[PDB]
Parts: sequence; structure tokens; C-alpha cells
Amino acid sequence: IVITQTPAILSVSPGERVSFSCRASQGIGTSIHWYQQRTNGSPRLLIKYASESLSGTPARFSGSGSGTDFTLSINSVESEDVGDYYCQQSYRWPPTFGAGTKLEL
Amino acid sequence: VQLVESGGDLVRPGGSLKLSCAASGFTFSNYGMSWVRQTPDKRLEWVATITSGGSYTYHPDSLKGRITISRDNAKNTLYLQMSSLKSEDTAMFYCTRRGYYSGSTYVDYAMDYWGQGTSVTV
Amino acid sequence: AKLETVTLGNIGKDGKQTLVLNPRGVNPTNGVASLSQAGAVPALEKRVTVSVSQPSRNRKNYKVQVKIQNPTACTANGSCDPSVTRQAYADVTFSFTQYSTDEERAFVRTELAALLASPLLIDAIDQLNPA
Amino acid sequence: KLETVTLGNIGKDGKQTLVLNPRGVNPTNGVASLSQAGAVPALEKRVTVSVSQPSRNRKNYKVQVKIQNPTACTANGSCDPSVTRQAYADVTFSFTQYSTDEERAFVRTELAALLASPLLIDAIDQLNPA
Amino acid sequence: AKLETVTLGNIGKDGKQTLVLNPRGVNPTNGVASLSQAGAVPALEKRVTVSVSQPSRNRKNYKVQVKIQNPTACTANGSCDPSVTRQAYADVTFSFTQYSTDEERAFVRTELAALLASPLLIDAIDQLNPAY
Repeated sequence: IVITQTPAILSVSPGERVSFSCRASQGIGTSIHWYQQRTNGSPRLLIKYASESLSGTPARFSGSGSGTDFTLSINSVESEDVGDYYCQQSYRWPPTFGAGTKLEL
Repeated sequence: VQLVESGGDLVRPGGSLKLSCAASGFTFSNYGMSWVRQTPDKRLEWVATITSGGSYTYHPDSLKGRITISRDNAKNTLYLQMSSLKSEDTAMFYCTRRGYYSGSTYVDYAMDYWGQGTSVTV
Repeated sequence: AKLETVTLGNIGKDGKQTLVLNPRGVNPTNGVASLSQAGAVPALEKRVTVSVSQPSRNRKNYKVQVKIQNPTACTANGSCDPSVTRQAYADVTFSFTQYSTDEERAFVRTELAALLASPLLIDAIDQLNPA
Repeated sequence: KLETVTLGNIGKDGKQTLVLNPRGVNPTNGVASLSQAGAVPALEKRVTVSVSQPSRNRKNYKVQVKIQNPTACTANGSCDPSVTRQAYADVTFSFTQYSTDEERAFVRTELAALLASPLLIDAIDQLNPA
Repeated sequence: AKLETVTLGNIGKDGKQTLVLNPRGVNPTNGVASLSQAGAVPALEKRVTVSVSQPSRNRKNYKVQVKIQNPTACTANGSCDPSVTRQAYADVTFSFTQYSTDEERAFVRTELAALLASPLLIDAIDQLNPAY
């Protein structure tokens, strides 16, 4: 599987929501994740198994999608929640991550 | 919860190295770590896992002889034995947790509580 | 015969994992009510069957049976096929009599659950050491 | 090892508790039998679990656990506490020999916590087939 | 029938390696006391069984037996598989009589150990040469 996601960069105001479209080459049975790479640190989970939100994530984050095209649909961009949002897939064999996405204001 | 590692020397090409991380909070016999490499510009790729007991060690198909993991259950640490370093696959390392697994396959997988990072550079 | 998507909470080696199951129909051949895990492949999915029975003039007792079948597949074997490798069966069989009250039946069920949580039994099962 | 084992928080309402002292392995077949101390030679609720090793014929471990608890009956002018209705319950697993520990425990836990879910609870308490 | 985690010191091709073993229960079917190596897989672990016996009216002798089973399993190339490959059995069987004293019994055991350390026997075993 070649996991791709379409926005290379992005800009929104801190009021407006935004979605990150991801797309899988072959069908995956709702088994992806979302990580949140900050500027000078290490990643962390946001969205488990494409819909299940953890307790460690803020409630603003929300993801949906079934079968082929998966996305997270963050409803309020709170200021200084920025970084690099990698995607990852756990089906098939070698798990392979995404390329990257920017979220500057 | 700390997952600090230290193996970060500047290593000549063709050589070998050894690095390990400690763990606190998590009972180490209960889980199985895995290393994840971040290519030093942007991207990421999975290195290798181990299971809860330390017997089954899972590799990727691309590199086979270069990597072996040993798991040391007594000292809450695992060792990454790297050998025959190629040029240009020098990048930072991280250790995962296997926190939130499901599915039939073992390597259907989830990664919380990432490490701090040590560079390996040739 | 009510059914619903059943979530299983805090089942794992640590107790942090969760499981989701969806119902897949009562088989009217032998009373087998099945629940399964939401997968595409019909042979790589954890499944749980349950079947309450009835007394004939042959055996003259209730016979509740629960089967669990977990199969863990293995990946590429020189080709990308995700084929199956190992089974892990599990069986539970209650043999409740006719004049039993519900107190002693629930006592048996709670006793079996608490004994499955005992340290002795996870010594026997999870590490296979005979006790 | 063996130990006095005590069930905690178990019953219809969960307020009951139970406790056992192992009666010792029976050498002939390897059955390991716990028992709950009750004075009578035969009214005691007893629980027996014995795990095998793969024999030449089948090659896979076969942990098996019975639980068999009977019940009392009333005075008939002679105080004997006779037994009437049994309530056997058995549990058996059969993981294959290559299975790792994580797989093995998972099935054990699942079985245990599945029973707490209402679906099992209605079926078992109430005999209404799911 | 006491048991404990037994460490084996200076056993290897060089003599620098160590081994750790943990006990895994007496089987009451046939007196087999087993020790094993601390592994998760029940089929990829070095194991050592020992079983002192008793005399019936059939054989009328003590019969001490020690088995060692080292199974080396090779790498599974495809991704993730693992499978046992070859076995390496080992058997030791003493046939001590009834009226034996402990001096000659310990003499036999010490003799067997020192003969296992001889250069002739590691010529015969480690290199598979016939006797010379």
C-alpha cells in the first residue's frame, strides 16, 4: 500500500475548522491511526482505529471514514495546536507511515 | 513515564553499534516494544518489533541480516543490535509501547508513549 | 433472542485493551447464536458462539455451551497473502439441571469468572506451568 | 504451587465470598483438586483443574478445568444432608504448541470477562437463548 | 523434591557463556521433574528433565535418567513465522544397584564429568571424528 494524503501545506484562521484528506491505495478495514508531531519533540496519539478518540486527546479532534478514504475533521483550531500530522496504516505487511502535512495558521 | 535511551555516537561506515532504553511505570514483562526510525528530514519507517516474551522477533523484508533485537526482562531494558551499517540510513530512533493492539495479525498495532530520541550518524 | 453490538472492556494481557463484536445471525439448524468481529475475511476473525439448548427424553438436562475461536494469522510467506496459521479454541459447558434455582446458577457463573481471575489459574494457563 | 484461594465479591448480587484449600493432586491422572472446606465428606463444592502435555497422538496443550458443585437437601427425620442436584460446568482450552503467551492470555481473559456482559448473564441466569 | 532456578556457569564452546533455568513442576504421572529455560514459546526452549526411579519386582535396580533436549529453530525468512528445525537430544542413564555405597556412585558421576571434559571426547563429539 502507498498511503498518501493530499494537502502538503495548509493555512486557516484560529476560528475555522479544517479536514485532512487521506487515501489508501488498497482497502483497509478501518485500521489506521493519527499522530501529532510537534516542533521539537516526539509524536503522540490523537485518533485510534480511525474513529475512537482516546482520553489523552482533546475533544476537538474527531475522525471518520470507512473503507478507502479516511480523514480527521478537527472542528476548532485552538491556537498553538500546530505541527506535522503523520498518518499510519496497520494492515498488510510492513506498516508504513505517511509523508507529512503542515498545519500553520 | 520515562523511556530514555542513549547510543548516539558518530560511527564509521560498515561498523556496528548497540543502544538501549530504560522504562519506568510500565511493567516491562507485560508488553513488547518496537523501534521506529525517523529519516532526518521528514519521513518515518518501522524498524522491528519483539513480543512480550522475547522469542518472536519481527523484522521487515527489506533489511534482514542487519538488525537483531535482544530483550532483557530483568533490567526493564531492550537492546537494539545494529550491524553492518549502510551509508545514509542514519537517523533518529524512537521506542514504542504496543499499547492499543487489535486484529488477528500481531503487527496490527498502535504506538503510544514515544521516546526521546538518539541520533545515529555516519 | 435479542442481539446487539457487544463491547468487551478491559480484556487483555494488561487489561487495557477493548474489543468490539457485532451480531451475525441466529442459525436455526442447531440454535447457534453467533457473534463475530468486524472483519472482511470470513476466516481471519475472532468469533464467539453461544447456544442454549433444550431437554429431550434422551439426556433430560439443560446444556448451555459457549465456544470461542481465536485465530491468529501470519503474514507474507514470500507472497502477500495474509493466510491463517494457528487456532486457539475455548469451550465452556454448563450442565444445569431442571429444578435449579437462579441463585445457584448465578453462583456458578460468578464463581467461574472469579476463578478465571485468580492468580493460580493465570499461572496455569498464561505460562502453561502445571499446577 | 498451591494456595488457599479465596473468591471475592462473587454471587448473585456479588456480596458473597468463597474460600478454598487445595486437597492435593491426584497422582493417577494429574487432576489437581481444590475444595472448599465443608465438613461433610460429600457436600462440598469442589473445583478441579489439570493441564496436560501434548501426547504422541495429538500434539497440542489441552488445559482443562472442571467445576462441579452440588447441593443440599432437607431433614427427613434423619440428619444426613443428602445431595440432589449437580451443576457441572467445565471449561477447556486448546492452544497449539507454537502460540505465544500474548495470544494465550487473551483468550483466557476474554472468556472470563465475557461472562460479566449482560448477554451471557441473561442467558445463564435466565435460560433464554440469545 | 526441592527445586530452584539453577544457573549453569561456564558452559559453552569457549566456556564463557552462562545459562539460567527455572523449574516447571513435577509431573506425577511418571516422576519426571522438569527444568526449562525462561521462554514464552513452549516449543522453542531448551529443557532438561530428570527422573529418579524405584525398583519393582520386574527389574530390581535403581534407574536414574536425565534427558536434555536442545531445539534450534532457524529464522523464518518471509516476515514473521518462526519454526522449529532441528533437534539435539542427549541422554544419561545410570543403573545403580541396591547395595551400592555413595562413594562409588559419586565416583561414577565424577568420572563421567571428567571424561566429558577430556580432549579425546571433545575430539569425538565436537568434530564428529571416530575414535583415535
